[PDB]
Amino acid sequence: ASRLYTLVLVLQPQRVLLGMKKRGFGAGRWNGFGGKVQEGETIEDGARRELQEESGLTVDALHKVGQIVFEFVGEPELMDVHVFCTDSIQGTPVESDEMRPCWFQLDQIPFKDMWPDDSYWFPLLLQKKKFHGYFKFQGQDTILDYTLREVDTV
Ligand SMILES: CNc1cc(N2CCN(C3COC3)CC2)nc(N)n1
Repeated sequence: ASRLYTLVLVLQPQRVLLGMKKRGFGAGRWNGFGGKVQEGETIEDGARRELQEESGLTVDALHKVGQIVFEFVGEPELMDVHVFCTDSIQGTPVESDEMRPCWFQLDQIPFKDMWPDDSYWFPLLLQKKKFHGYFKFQGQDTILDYTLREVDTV
């Protein structure tokens, strides 16, 4: 049993957009934009919805780039995160109640202030490789097990 989540990375030739999560799960960490997928919407619809809610941005096309499954010790539901990237965005990002957006140069990604798993799979995203990952967490800071592979179909 798993629950569906989205994650959107706006990746342009020299920069990537991240948001500082201001409240809730993962507050205090930079991340892409996203959240739970709702009943009645497709995964990609939910990714666009969360991007708009969290940054005001809309997008022409979202591309599937990864899937990451998370186990949190003691939590019954696996988190199934579908990761999307886009290069063309519509609008200028603006702060929301959940997210403070900032562009980062591709050699200045703030890994120490991101989810620890990003350090493993974010390079593959920047290298335009598609990937499947699995990370088992104890709490929010400690990776106990993980797998990571490149795939041809996300
Ligand atoms: C547990 N490791 C994670 C999890 C994660 N997501 C889970 C939570 N999710 C939504 C819950 O509100 C945002 C955002 C993506 N993103 C990243 N980069 N790493």
